Amino acid sequence: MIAPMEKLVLAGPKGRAKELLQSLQQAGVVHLETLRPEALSAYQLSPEERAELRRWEAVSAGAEHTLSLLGLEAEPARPFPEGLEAAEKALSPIQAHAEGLTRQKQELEEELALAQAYLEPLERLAALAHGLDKSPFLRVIPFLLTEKELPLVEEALRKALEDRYLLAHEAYAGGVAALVVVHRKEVDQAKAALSRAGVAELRLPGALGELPLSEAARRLKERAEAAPRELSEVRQHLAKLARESASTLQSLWTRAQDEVARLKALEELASGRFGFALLGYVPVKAKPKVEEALARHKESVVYAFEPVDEHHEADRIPVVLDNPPWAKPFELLVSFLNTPKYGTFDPTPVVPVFFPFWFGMIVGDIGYALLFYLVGRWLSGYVKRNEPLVIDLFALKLKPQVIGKLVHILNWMVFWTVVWGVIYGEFFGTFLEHLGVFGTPEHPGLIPILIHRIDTAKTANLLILLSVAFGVVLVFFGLALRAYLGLKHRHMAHFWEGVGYLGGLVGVLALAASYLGNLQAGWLQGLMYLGFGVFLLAVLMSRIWLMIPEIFTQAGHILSHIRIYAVGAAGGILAGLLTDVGFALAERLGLLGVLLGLLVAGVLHLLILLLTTLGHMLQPIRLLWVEFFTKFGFYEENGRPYRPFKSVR
Amino acid sequence: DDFAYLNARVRVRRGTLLKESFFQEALDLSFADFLRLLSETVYGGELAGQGLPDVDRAVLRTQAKLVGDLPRLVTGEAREAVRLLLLRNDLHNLQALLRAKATGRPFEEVLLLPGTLREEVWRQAYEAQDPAGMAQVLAVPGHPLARALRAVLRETQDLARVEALLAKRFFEDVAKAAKGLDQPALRDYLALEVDAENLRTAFKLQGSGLAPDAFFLKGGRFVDRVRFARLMEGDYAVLDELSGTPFSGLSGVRDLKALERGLRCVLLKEAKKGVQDPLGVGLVLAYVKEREWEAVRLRLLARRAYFGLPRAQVEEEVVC
Amino acid sequence: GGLDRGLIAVGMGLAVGLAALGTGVAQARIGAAGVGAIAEDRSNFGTALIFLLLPETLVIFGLLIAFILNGRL
Amino acid sequence: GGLDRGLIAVGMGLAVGLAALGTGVAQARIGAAGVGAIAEDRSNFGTALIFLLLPETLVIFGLLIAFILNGRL
Amino acid sequence: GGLDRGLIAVGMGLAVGLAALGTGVAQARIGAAGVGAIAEDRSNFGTALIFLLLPETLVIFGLLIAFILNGRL
Amino acid sequence: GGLDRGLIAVGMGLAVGLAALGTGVAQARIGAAGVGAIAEDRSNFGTALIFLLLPETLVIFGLLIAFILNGRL
Amino acid sequence: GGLDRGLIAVGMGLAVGLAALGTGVAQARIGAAGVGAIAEDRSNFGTALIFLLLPETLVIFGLLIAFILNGRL
Amino acid sequence: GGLDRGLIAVGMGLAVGLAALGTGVAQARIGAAGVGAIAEDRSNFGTALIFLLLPETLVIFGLLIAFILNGRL
Amino acid sequence: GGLDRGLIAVGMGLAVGLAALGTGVAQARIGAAGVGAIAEDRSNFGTALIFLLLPETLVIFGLLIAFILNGRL
Amino acid sequence: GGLDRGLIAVGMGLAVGLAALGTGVAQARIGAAGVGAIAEDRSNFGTALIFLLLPETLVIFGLLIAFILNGRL
Amino acid sequence: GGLDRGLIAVGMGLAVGLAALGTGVAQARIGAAGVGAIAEDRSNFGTALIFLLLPETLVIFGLLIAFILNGRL
Amino acid sequence: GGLDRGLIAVGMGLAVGLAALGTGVAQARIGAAGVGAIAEDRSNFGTALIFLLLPETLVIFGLLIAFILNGRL
Amino acid sequence: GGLDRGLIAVGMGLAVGLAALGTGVAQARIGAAGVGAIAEDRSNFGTALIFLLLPETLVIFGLLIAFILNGRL
Amino acid sequence: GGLDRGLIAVGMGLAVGLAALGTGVAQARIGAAGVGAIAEDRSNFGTALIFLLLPETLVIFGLLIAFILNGRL
Repeated sequence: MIAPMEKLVLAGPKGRAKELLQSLQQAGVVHLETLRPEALSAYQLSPEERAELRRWEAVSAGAEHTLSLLGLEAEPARPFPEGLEAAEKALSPIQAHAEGLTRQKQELEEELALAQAYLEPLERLAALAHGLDKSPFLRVIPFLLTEKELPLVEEALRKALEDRYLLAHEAYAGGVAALVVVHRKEVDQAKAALSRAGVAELRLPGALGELPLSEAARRLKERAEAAPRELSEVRQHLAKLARESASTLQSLWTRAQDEVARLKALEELASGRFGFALLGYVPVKAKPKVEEALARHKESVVYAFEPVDEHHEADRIPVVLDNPPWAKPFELLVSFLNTPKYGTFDPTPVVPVFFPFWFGMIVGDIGYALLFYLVGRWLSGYVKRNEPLVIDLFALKLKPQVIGKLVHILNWMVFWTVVWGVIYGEFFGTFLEHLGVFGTPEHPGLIPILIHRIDTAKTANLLILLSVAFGVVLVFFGLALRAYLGLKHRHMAHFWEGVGYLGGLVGVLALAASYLGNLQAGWLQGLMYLGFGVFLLAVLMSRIWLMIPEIFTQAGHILSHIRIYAVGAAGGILAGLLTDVGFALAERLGLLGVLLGLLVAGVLHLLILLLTTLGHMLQPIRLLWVEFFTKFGFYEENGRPYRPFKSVR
Repeated sequence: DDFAYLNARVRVRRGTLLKESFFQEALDLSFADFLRLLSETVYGGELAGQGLPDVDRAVLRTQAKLVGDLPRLVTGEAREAVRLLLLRNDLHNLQALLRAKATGRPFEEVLLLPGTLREEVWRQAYEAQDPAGMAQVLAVPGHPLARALRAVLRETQDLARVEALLAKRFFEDVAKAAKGLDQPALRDYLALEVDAENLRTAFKLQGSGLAPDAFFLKGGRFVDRVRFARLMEGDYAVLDELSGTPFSGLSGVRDLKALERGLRCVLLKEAKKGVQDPLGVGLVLAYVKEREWEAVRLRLLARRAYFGLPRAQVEEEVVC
Repeated sequence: GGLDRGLIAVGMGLAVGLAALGTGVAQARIGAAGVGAIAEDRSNFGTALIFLLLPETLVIFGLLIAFILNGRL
Repeated sequence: GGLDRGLIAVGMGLAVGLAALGTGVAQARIGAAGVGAIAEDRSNFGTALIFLLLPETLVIFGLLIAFILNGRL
Repeated sequence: GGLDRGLIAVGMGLAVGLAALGTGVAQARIGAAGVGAIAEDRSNFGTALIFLLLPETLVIFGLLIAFILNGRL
Repeated sequence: GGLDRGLIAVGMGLAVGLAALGTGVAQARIGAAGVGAIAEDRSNFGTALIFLLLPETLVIFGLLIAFILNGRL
Repeated sequence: GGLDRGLIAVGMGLAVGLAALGTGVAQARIGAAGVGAIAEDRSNFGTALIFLLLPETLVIFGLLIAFILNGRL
Repeated sequence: GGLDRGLIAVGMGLAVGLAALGTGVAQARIGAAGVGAIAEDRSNFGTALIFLLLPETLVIFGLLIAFILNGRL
Repeated sequence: GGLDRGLIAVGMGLAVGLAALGTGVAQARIGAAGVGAIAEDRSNFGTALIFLLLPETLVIFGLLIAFILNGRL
Repeated sequence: GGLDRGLIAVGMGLAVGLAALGTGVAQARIGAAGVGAIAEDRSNFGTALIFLLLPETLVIFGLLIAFILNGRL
Repeated sequence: GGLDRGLIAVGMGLAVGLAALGTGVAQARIGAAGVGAIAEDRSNFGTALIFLLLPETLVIFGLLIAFILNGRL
Repeated sequence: GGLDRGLIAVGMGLAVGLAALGTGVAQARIGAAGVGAIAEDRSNFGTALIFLLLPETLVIFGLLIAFILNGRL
Repeated sequence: GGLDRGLIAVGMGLAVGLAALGTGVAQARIGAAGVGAIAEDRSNFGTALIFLLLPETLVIFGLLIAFILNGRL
Repeated sequence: GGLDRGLIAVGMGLAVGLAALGTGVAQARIGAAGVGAIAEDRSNFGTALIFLLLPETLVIFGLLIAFILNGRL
């Protein structure tokens, strides 16, 4: 349940408080309140403190950036045990080396890309420009164009002086190797005209379009030749540097983040002349974790562990789940919705009780359960190796903690999902249709397939009755808890609404079980009249004009529990039919392609399992989180998370 | 998400408009006459005092009140379509914040023009320690600004390269998004806007030697890469070649001012042709564009009447 | 009387009902647009009503067919 | 036989149901527009009511045909 | 007689009803656009009415087949 | 007898169902506009509610006809 | 005849009705777009009518089948 | 018996099903608008449900007709 | 047979009518897009009709099947 | 046996199916809106699910009527 | 003879008609997209025609089934 | 014997089919919005699937009644 | 050899027809999006083809069931 | 077989066809969004398929019910 907590009040010398905060941060939990409006100073940081914060922030930023450049991860590690100056003097060389290596790698890679971008055009241009690279009147101009539509530019060329500067594709089969060489700027005017008529200029960026043709091509080829070795050396040096500096960089990152957190926290204190004070909240069970640290304060600070506020106007009080080991691994399935207000109930324990049993009722195939056990074996082995489950396809980053929690949940599910299966036959699908170890009065076996689910006409009434019964239980418990919480928080309107809802539902259920069910309503007429009267009395005495439509909606939420029976029956019937067809095809037909029949049955069962397990798992939790939690409040008021103070890594 | 619900309200609001007589009668009045007439009109609801700053602030506030309510009061695909009408102010505010962060100026100096996002989001985005964090703070479910910021974020950090690629990618992404929904008029207006923006950018970068392909935008239909290269490289007859396209009157013009006036007239006409879909987005487009033109003309006439410019220099700006 | 009369009644009902559904389908969009225009200016109601009252032809013709069937049955 | 009045009933049922569907199909748009206009200016409600009350003239005919068919039952 | 007359009547009613539904569906959007145009410019009164009254041919054809069948029965 | 009651029951059921469908079709758009206007400003709640309730007169008319037929049963 | 005649009439009514619905479904959108274009530029009226009257071929193709079936009476 | 039972069953089933479809059709739009408004501001969750629940009367009436039919059966 | 002819009539009518509805559904959107492009540039009026008459093979096949059936009568 | 049970089974199937389609139509739009709001802010999943799973009451009531019919048969 | 021939005919008719409606429904949107893309860039007609002529497999399969039924007849 | 088995088969088919159509109708829009959001950010791949597999309850809640009838046959 | 040989045909026809209608309703949006993307870039034609020709699985399954029933006949 | 062997086929067809229609209506919008996103980035093909191919469950269930009925008759 939502853990009880108390406001720790503490105060001391304005100088000793800078180390008291360090001790508390290196200690356990405390959610620090803002504390500033206390008829006292807002404890604003000193100018040298502000400068210290900036230096540490720079250290953190540089460490993160250098780690990213080296490719290493940002995960914490052992702290950096150095001052600000030492940390800066350690981070500077690595940052410098990484910057230089990155610049060198970018230069080498860009040079390689540029050289390979125009290799064949450069070869063709070197071929054509064998005698007009440097000319007095005018120089040859290259033209890298598309396929040999060169007549398009030759139109404007012939409109100009065709008596010189003939252009055609000679090499570079990737395109037309165009270029023109002529005296005077008549070639330039022809180049403009050919651009108008369709032509492009081969002025590649850099030395390619800015140096003499042959020498530039030779330099480009030399750069393309030498770039491999430089790139390899740069990559090797960068990788080695990263491998050497990763641990130090992580230590620096942890130290910097811790120090910056401590400073920004120091900005939250209350203050006065020679004094500092705090007013954070800590869980009542966690008291010795703070006390065994804040006992050794320099002045032996006040450390007044004062009470919680009551439920009276304490919505700012932090909340944490505080559940026993049985229920905690299942808290993942319930944390994703709104947090509790403060004094309102925690639904965490209900789920481990009521979800796996419902799931086992939903799925009963012994073979499917064995398959689930094997999958759990794989996942648990992977978690045991501590290697996180990375599945990039669906963006899965399951850390080992989540893997372990899910493994525990799956084991507790498989227990009931096999027990209820063996309590209803349907082993490995419909294996009794080939060998009836489970059996029934149509063909008796080694053991009774009690409450057979395949035979719809027999057990349907029983299963539907059981489903609606469990639903009535859950909805009644939810309404009761709402009534109790409305009484405790002294919400008379809430208590009246809850009582009226329960009474009206009882009255409707009584009238229903009389009319729509069996006869002999002698012991039920009084209950029905009482329920209707209670509903009317509560509505009148609460004046909320609560919708009898809302009562009907609650009735629907009660009736919705039949979904368990429905889904279970559909899954069982489909699996049984598939297994029967497979057994028939394999043994009853041919009897030599038994391998083919078994393979077909296995493939069909596997496909059905893969396409239906998601809904099978989702339906129980849907019922829980849509009906019970909605009834018990638990989707309003939103709460306040219990953020502790610091202690990273 | 019912266009009829929005369109009836927009019809009432467009019925609350200032006639061409207001623009013609103020066209020969002093700043005090423009103030008194403005105060008597609905545009003078929030007109506080006197002076060009007061006129400008009042125009901004009235326009925000009566045109900034469009993305709210409508949801679903109706919202997803009407949101790609009023996005230029958001683009400008994000660009201004990016430039201020890049240079180093305080986040309390920018103007923070009223747009489609949240003002608190704009303020908090400046304090983001990474451009990715700024994008996330500015991220919305389906904002083209957020999508384009993510796209440009795959190119560079907070630099001029990111600043330019962001504008180019936002224009292209708005074009694509408008093409990705089945609204007859929105696709046409967005395509005409893309073509006009490409032509105006080509004219602005005239003689700069920049690569026409690299400066080009895609999405329009009244221009091509060849025409972009021609116009950028100085062939001021390319604008004479684009005849037949909706932007055909811009043949023989070679000045930036004339080109801007022509493109404004063409786009205003195309947006005023959207009044033919009374139960579509077209009436919304007509109301928005007419409101913007009214604001521009009002501000120009009020500045002329305030700073004492001559009549002949402003009358040519109320042509459309 | 008889199955003949019963089937005739079913037919008459189907005709009148389908005609009314068609007239309604038209009047929906026509009324929405006319409401918008009259909101923009009340001066155009002489066109809005004069355009929304036209689709009564569908239901009137359906009523004619139904009354003819009633007479014959 | 008894199929006479049985089918005569389904006829009036189809008539009334289809007329109500049509009036509802009109009243959706012709009322959403009126709600918008009333929100923009409360003085638009007066015309909005006359706009949303006209589409009753189809259900007010389907009822008449159903009444006649019931009368002949 | 009996089933013959009843089924003929049902056929006639269905034919007329479905034709009227088609006419109404077309007239909806056509009249919406016309109401818009006539609000934009008073000179569109002729063109809008001429475009909207055109799809009544569906109703004419449906009622013609209905009258022929009624004469047959 | 045989069909003489069952077909009347079917007629009543179809009538109620189609009239409820019509009233829901109306209520969808008229409810959406009401919710939007109220969320924008809480001053239009009364007019928004009256514009929601009026088209329920379609389902009120439809259930009267079904009751009349059932009483005839 | 008595048995085949009614089913023939039902088939004819179904054919005519479905073809009229198809023609209305086509003529709604094409007629709306045409009104819009003609309002934008009065030099497209010919292209509007030469598009709008095109799918009226569907109702003629259906009414031919109806006439053939009625001839087989 | 015989048909007199099955026809009443079909009538009841059709009535309940069509009322459910009507309620669903209205609830889609009303609930979408309410979800949008509540996500805009959490102070509208009153007038969200206080209007999203009103269309349930259109299913209550259908359930009442179903109960009356089951009583007479 | 007495009923074979009538059921053949119903089958032929259903085939022709459903084909006419399918062709009408395609030709609505295709013609709308076409009557846009040919208003934006009159050179598009060659591609528009060449796309708008393309789908009528559906109605052609439907009439072929219906003619085969009505021949086998 | 025979029709006496078949025409109850058909009614139960119709009730269940129509309720299911009604719930699906009600849930599509609300589900889309909820997905949008949850994507915008992951703190609205509570209201999103509460509004999305509400219309299952329709399918619940339909299944109740189906089970009552199956009991009556 | 008997009614087997007529029932087989109705089955073939429904098969061809429903497949035709499916092909038309696909072709509407596919053709609108094609008539946009080719009008924007006339080079893409060679692909737009393919993507608007692919939905003919529906009618091909429907006619195959109808031909099998006719051959059985 | 009798038509009991056939009518039970028809009821089962109608229930399963209508439930499948409803589940598809909801899953369409839900999955579209989910695909869009997951494309925008590949971290909502959980919430998208969670809110998309929820509507599949209608298919199972129909197949239940279908299997009950199959047992009773 | 009674009506069974005909009801089998009606079932086969309905199966193939509705399967084709579903495949068409899918291919509409799938192919419109595919055409848009291929017009944006001619490279994506392979993905467009895969997405547009995937939903033929439903039609193939429908033809499989129809052939099973026909071969049983 | 008599009426049983006949109407069992009608049930099987009405199941498979309606399931196919549901699967198509579900897969349409999802496939459109998937094609759009895959065009936006040529890496999300897996995440697009993992939501386009999920709604095949409805068609699989339809085929299951159909095969069960075929085995039972």
